[PDB]
Amino acid sequence: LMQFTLPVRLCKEIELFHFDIGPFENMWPGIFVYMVHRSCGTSCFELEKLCRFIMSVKKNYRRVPYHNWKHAVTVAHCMYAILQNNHTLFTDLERKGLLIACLCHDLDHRGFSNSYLQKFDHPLAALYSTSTMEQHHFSQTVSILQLEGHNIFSTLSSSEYEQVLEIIRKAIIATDLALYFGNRKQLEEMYQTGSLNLNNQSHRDRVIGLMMTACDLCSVTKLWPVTKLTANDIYAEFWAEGDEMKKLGIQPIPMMDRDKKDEVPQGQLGFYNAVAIPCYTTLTQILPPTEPLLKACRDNLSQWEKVIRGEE
Ligand SMILES: Cn1cc(C(=O)Nc2cccc(-c3cn4ccccc4n3)c2)c(Nc2cncnc2)n1
Ligand SMILES: [Cl-]
Ligand SMILES: [Cl-]
Ligand SMILES: [Cl-]
Ligand SMILES: [Mg+2]
Ligand SMILES: [Zn+2]
Repeated sequence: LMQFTLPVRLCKEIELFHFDIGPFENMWPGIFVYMVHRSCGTSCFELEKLCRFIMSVKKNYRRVPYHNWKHAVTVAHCMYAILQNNHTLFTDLERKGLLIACLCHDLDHRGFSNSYLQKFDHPLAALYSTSTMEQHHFSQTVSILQLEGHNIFSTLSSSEYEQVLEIIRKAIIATDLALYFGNRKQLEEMYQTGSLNLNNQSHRDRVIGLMMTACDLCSVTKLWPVTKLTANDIYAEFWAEGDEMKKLGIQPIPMMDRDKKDEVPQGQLGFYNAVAIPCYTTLTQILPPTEPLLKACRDNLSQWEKVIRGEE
């Protein structure tokens, strides 16, 4: 067999949750295949179909500051670290489906929120009334799978193919942050009443949802230097959308106004307290080995406070 291998430093550090995939774009496909081979197995996919699929997915990500091919692979690596540390809890189909779900989860992102597409009156908002971009991302995933020689699931039966596509669809739709607030609340009550049951499919669906949120936001779980630089990338997108909202004659929300630039540290504080810490807290309750994500999130929250007090 031709096994995929990484340089020594990458081979060791890829197992850490806070791993950064680096600036060499041409290594990212090899990094993804390595993760698939180790978390799924070397017989999950035909290597030639998987490589053709990877390159079609890369080509349908756009050159935007944050919602780009690097984000896709970074999110898949977070999912890799969760699966390797909880390797008894997931099925064959779930392992196959979830790494692909993560690679495809922001396909053809234009750097604009669902709100902007609705205010602009974009055709996609007419086609998909809720979770607009997320239904588009999944539609792009299915288009790519249906290209000649791109069916990486061609050995599965009809019923198995239908199950894995249904895992991918739910996982991608769950990356809509508007849905996360209700999903984490339900998982929080379910956990505290002792009713959460990982054999209940509708409960698995909620846990995979939260895992997809945790993977999608994993830029706040990196070492401070990575997290700080990545914050510049998301704001570059937010501020461009704010400019576009002003052009429609609409006042943008504060996180999208480039004039409120000096309030970024306080904005981050609110984001960590309202969104990220609760996300990684509930996830650590359900999947205790995902502790290092919560720990690294708390450390970054402390760094932003040190910024606000004018020490950083
Ligand atoms: C997907 N995603 C969303 C956020 C995020 O920060 N959202 C957010 C949420 C709530 C409030 C504010 C907020 C209010 N404000 C008021 C004035 C100025 C600024 C400001 N920001 C921002 C994010 N960040 C991030 C950070 N570091 C690395 N990767 C990603 N990634
Ligand atoms: Cl390169
Ligand atoms: Cl482009
Ligand atoms: Cl085929
Ligand atoms: Mg998205
Ligand atoms: Zn994303």
